[PDB]
Amino acid sequence: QLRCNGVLEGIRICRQGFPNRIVFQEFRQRYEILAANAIPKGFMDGKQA
Amino acid sequence: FSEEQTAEFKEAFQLFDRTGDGKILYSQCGDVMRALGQNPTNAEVMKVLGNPKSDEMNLKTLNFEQFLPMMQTIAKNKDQGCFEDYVEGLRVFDKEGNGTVMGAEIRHVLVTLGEKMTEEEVEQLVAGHEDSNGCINYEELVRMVLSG
Amino acid sequence: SQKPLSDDEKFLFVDKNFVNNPLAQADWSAKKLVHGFEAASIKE
Repeated sequence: QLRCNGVLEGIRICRQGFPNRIVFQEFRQRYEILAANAIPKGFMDGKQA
Repeated sequence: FSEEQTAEFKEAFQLFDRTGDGKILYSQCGDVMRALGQNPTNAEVMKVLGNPKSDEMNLKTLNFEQFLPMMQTIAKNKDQGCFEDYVEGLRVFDKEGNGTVMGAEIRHVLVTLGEKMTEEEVEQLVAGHEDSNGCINYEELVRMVLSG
Repeated sequence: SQKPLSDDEKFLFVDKNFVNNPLAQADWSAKKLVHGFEAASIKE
């Protein structure tokens, strides 16, 4: 029914777009351990961290 | 691994001797190669020895001639993980990345990650390195366990 | 909304592991869990 509602397609379409969105501070938590190395999680710069 | 600290290695080797024959139990010679400037887990403490079984680990002692292979096989670690990786990984591990980890949760991931240490091991780790907060500061904790 | 306690929002609730913390190879594996679909951490 998702495909029947296009919602399988709507999900692919979120994927066809930006499906997920790792929040800045989510990115900082998630990726201080992952290659930040001067950027502890909860770092200061939303973008630059 | 040079044959000049062979003297130091024989020294600490006999330091944790119990049979008293120039021959030291493999878990014992393993804690030996630990306190010889290294920080290996009892798991690798055993395995580095040509993989002695728990019988060989604490019954068939180590002839120092094969402790020279063991000093080789322990000198691979010489220490443990990076303290910046320690801090970033115990920050990302900690649910907020504040700077410490619950003595609950730190003793947890010390008995619930990697080699499941005796809780006395994670305690003499955590206790004696605790901040009396219950969120035992893995920074002070890890580091004084690193030096000690 | 997210209310498992209210069947008025249980179907609206969001039942899932909420760790959202950088540790989920403590409730799961790097191996990728998963119609007839089998939640299969990619073992081989």
